[PDB]
Amino acid sequence: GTLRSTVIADGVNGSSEKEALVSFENSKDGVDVKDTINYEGLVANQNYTLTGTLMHVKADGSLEEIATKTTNVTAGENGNGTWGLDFGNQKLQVGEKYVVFENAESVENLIDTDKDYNLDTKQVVKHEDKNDKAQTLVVEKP
Ligand SMILES: [Ca+2]
Ligand SMILES: [Ca+2]
Repeated sequence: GTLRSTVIADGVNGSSEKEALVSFENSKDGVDVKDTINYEGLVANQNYTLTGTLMHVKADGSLEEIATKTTNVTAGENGNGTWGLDFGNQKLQVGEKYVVFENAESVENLIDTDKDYNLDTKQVVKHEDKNDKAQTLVVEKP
């Protein structure tokens, strides 16, 4: 299973090649932060707990949690599709970089890990890549 993500910051999307650039003007009333999560290789019609974390990237490369959103979601027809997380309006600061991390954990056991054809382990998929520009926003200087 995989998760991929796109941050949408004041209506500006991240991409693999370019962080979402949020103008200082846009940031003055806070930054509306949403995230769309493309999942593949999950189990069709099964419930997952989806956790998104908006991380502030500090000068030393360490991360601190700004916002967290947890939803209860269901995998599609064929175990693939898109979920969303709306973090709402966030008070993000000029010159700073923020990145969205995502985790999905099946509510039930979905994996047999000991060849007895009984399910014993949850499926866990994560995307925790602070270098993924598609998940990254930067607040620009005035
Ligand atoms: Ca704004
Ligand atoms: Ca088993």
